[PDB]
Amino acid sequence: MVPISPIETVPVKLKPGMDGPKVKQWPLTEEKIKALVEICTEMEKEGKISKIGPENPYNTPVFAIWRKLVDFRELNKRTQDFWGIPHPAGLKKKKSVTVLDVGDAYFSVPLDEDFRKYTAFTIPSINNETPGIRYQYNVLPQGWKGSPAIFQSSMTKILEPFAAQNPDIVICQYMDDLYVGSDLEIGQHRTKIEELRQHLLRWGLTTPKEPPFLWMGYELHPDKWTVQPIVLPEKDSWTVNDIQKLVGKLNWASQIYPGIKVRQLSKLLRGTKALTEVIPLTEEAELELAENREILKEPVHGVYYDPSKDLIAEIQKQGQGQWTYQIYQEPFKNLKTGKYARMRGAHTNDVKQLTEAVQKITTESIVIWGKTPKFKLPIQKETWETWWTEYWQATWIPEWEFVNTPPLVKLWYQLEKEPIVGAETFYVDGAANRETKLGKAGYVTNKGRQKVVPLTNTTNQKTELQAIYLALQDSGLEVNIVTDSQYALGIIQAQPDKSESELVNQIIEQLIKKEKVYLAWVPAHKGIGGNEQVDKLV
Amino acid sequence: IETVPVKLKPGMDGPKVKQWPLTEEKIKALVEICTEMEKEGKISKIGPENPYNTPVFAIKKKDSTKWRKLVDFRELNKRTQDFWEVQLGIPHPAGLKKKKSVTVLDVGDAYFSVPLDEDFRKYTAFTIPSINNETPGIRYQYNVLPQGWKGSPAIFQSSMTKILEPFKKQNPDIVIYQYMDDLYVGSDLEIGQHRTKIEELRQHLLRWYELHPDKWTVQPIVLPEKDSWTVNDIQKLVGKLNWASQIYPGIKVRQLSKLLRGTKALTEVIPLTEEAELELAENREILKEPVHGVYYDPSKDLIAEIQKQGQGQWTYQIYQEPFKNLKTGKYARMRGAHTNDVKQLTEAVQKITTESIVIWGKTPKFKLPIQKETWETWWTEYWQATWIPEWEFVNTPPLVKLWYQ
Ligand SMILES: N#C/C=C/c1cc(Cl)cc(Oc2ccccc2OCCn2ccc(=O)[nH]c2=O)c1
Repeated sequence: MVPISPIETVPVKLKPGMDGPKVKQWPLTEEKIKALVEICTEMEKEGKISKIGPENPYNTPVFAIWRKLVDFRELNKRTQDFWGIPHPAGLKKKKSVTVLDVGDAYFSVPLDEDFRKYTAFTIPSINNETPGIRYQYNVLPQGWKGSPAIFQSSMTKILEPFAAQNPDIVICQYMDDLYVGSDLEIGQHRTKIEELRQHLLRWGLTTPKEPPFLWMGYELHPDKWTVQPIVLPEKDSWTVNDIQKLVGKLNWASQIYPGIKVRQLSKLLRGTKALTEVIPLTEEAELELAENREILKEPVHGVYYDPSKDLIAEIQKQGQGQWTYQIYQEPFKNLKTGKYARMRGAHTNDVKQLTEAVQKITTESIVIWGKTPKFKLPIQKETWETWWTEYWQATWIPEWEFVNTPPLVKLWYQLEKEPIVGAETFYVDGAANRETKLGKAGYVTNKGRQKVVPLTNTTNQKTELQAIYLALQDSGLEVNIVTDSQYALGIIQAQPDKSESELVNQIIEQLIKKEKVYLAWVPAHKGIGGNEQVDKLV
Repeated sequence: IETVPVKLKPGMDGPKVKQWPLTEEKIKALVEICTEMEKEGKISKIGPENPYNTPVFAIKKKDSTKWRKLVDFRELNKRTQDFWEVQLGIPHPAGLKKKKSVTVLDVGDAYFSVPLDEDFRKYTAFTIPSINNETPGIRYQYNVLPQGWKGSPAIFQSSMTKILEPFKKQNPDIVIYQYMDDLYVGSDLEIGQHRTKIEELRQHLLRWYELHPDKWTVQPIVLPEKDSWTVNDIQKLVGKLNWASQIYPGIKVRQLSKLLRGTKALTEVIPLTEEAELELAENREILKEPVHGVYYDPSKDLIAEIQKQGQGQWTYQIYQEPFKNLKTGKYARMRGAHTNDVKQLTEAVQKITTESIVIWGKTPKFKLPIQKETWETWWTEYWQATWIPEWEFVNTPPLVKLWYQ
C-alpha cells in the first residue's frame, strides 16, 4: 500500500449558548430500514462512518429515498458560522480546457474528530423491539453547513503547490469542480492533466465532459460563450410568480442579448405579493415583449477576454429611464452586454442616469476583468464640461470618448449666474389654505405687468411652483424671476429634464423655450418689496 | 514582547464586512506585500473556521511609487472595546494647534514588533480577492499589531513613551501627539531647523507632511462694501443677513428690506438711506464678534459639511450643534486635481480630517455633496491617508452655498 497524505482537519465548535441537537427518530418502513442497514454497513466497511454507544445523547433524524438522507437542519441551526459565479466573458481564451469534477467529494475529506460526536444518527430496528443502530460520521456529511467551506479550503491547500510548479497552466477552482486550461499542445496538456489528477490521488481525491460545457446556465464553446436556451411561458393569464420568473429570465438573458427591456413587467410587481393574479398588459408592454421575442429569435454569442486589447464600453439611451450597454474589444464582437434602470426618483435628468450607468459598468468591469473600460458615450465633451463644472455636487466619469449615435444626452436649459440687464423682473408668489385647499398664485413686474390666478385643490408648494410657471409663460425670451420659495428653487437647482409632477414638467418645457433665465431667491415675510404676500392671501 | 489581553464590547461579535472589488494592479501589489509579510510572520493564512472579515485595499503615499497596504478597520474599531489605559484617558494636547509648524510622520513600522492577543487575532481576518471569482480569495490574519486598528496605538502607548522619553526631556518646547499610524510633532522653530529636528527624531526612532496651524484660518462672516447697490445686491445681502441671524442674535434686516419696497428691476441701482447704512453698520459690528457660548463637547459627535464652490474651491464647516461652528475653512489648493471633482473632494476630506485630528484629537463625520455610488466607486483611488473618517451623503442642494463664498 502506498500511504496517502493526511488531510489535517478543521477545528469546529458550536454556537455559544447552544448544545448539540437532540431529535427523535421518525418511524420508517421495513424496506427503508434494511436499505439503510446495508448502506451503513458498506459505508462502515469503507471507513466513512463508525458505530457509537449510549454515551452520545445527541441524535440526528434520518430517512431513506436506495439513497440515505440525513437531516442536519437542527444541527445546521446549532453549528457555528463559516466563511457569485465567475463570468464567462472574463475568462481568457486558452487552446485546451479540461473539466474535472471530484467524485465522492465530501467523503474524501476527514472531519474534526472532537466534532464527530455531534453527527450521530439512529436507524430504527424492526418493530422497535431492539435498540436502534447507532452511527457517526468520520468525514464531511452531505448536507452539513460546514462541508463546502472546509472542502474547498482543503482542496485549495492541496492545489497550491502544483500551480506554482506549473505556471504555464491556469487552474480555476469553483465548488466541487476544477477547470484547468493552457495554450500547451493537447499532448502536453493531457499529460499535465494526468500529473494533476495523480497529484490529487496522493491525497486520495478521486477524479474522472467535453466542449461545449453546460455550466451554471451558460454554454461554453472553445471560441465563444452564450446562455442556455430561455424558456418563455405563454398564457392568457399572467400571474405574479410568472412575472417574477420572467423578470429573472429576461435579466439573465440581457447579459448577452442586446435590447432587453424589463421595465413594463417590473411595474406590474409594485405592491402585489399575491402569487396568483391575472394582470393585463399595456400596448407598450406588448410591443416590448414582442420585440423581446424578436430579439430572442436569432441567438448571438459572446467572446472571451484578451488582456492585450483594450476594454471598451458603449452606452445607448433606450428612453423611459432605460439604458443599455455593450462591453467589447473588437467591433461587432461583444464580450458581454447589459442594461441599467433608473433609481426611483422624484425628478431626474439624463446626465445623472448616464453617470450612474457608468459607475455600475465600472464596478461590474472591476469585478469581471479587474479594470475600468474606456467608455463611448452619447454625450458631447462640451455638454459634460458645462454640466460637471456648474453642478453643485461633485461628479466624475473615467476616461471616455464621444460617439454620435442619437438620441444624444444634452442640457435642456441653463440658469444665469447673474441678473439679466434689460430683462423684465417677475416677482412671483403663491399660497394656499390648508383647510379648504383653496389658493392663489401670480406675479408682479417692474413694467407694471401683474397676474393673479385663483386655484382649487392645491397646496403651498404647488402654488409656489405655479407662480413661477406663470412668470415663465407670460415673459419674453429673457427673464429674471424672484421667488421666496425655497422648495421651487430646490427643485430647479437640481436641474431635472423630466419629473413625475406635471407642473414641474411644464416649468421645464417653459425653461427650454427660454433664451436666458435668472432665478433669484429672497426670504419670505421679511418685507422685501415686490414680494407680495397680500395678493395671494386674500 | 508580551501580549496584553484584548476583547470586544459586551454583546458584540467580530466584524463581518464584504470585501469590495479591487483592480488587478492593487490585487497584485497586495499579493506581493502579503507574501512578504507572511514570510516575516506578520500575518498567517487561515481556514474556514474564521467567518470574520475586514476590507483591504492598496494605495500610494506622497512622493512614493511604492504600494502600501490599507485595511479599513472602522467596523472593527467601533466593535473594539473602548480602550482606556493606565494613561487615564489622555486629554488632547491643545498646545498642538497653537504651534507654528507641525510635521506628520508614519510610525506604523513599529507596530509590527509587538505581538497581538491570541484570542483577538480572529477578528483581524481579511481577504485578498481574485478577479472574476476564479479562485477563492487568499485569507490571512494578523500576528503582530495591525496598522489602522484603534487598539494598536493604545497598546503601543507605553513603548512609544519609553522610546520618545529622551527627546521630550531634551527639548520640552516640542509637542508630540500620536494618532493611529501617524505621529504629529509641533514646533515654533524654523522650517530648516524643523526638518533637521525631524531627521534627528526619525533617526532617534531608527535606533530603537508639513502643516502650519498658526497659518490656519477661522473665518468671519463678511458683507460687501459698495458705492452703489442694485436691487439684486440688496436682495442677496438681505438673504445672507437673514441667514446669519440664525447664528448672531442682534441681526436686523428691516431697514434694508425697506429699500426694496415696490417692484424694481434687479439691475436698478438703489441708493442707501441713512437708516439703512446704519443698520448695515450695526450688522457689521455684530458680525465682528465671536459666537455666543460655543464649546467643544468630547461626548458629542463632530460633523463636517463640505460645499463645492466651483473653480477648484471648496468650503467647509466643522460643528457639533447647528449654527454653532467649532471651525470653518476654505480650500483652493491646486495640485493635479483640475479636471477631477472626486479627487479634489477626497483630498479635502483628508485635509479636514487631519485638521480635526490636530484640534480635537479625533476625526469628524462628513456630510458629502456627492452621490453615494460615485464616491463609493472612486474614493479609494485618490486616498493617501492611513485612517478613514465616517461619512454620509447630502443629495439636496444647500442654499447656503454662496453664503460661505
Ligand atoms: N463545466 C464546466 C466548465 C466551466 C468552466 C468554468 C471556468 Cl471559471 C473556466 C473554464 O475554463 C477555463 C479554465 C482555465 C482557464 C481558462 C478557461 O476558460 C477560458 C475560455 N475558454 C472556455 C472554454 C473553452 O473551451 N476554451 C476557452 O478558451 C471552464
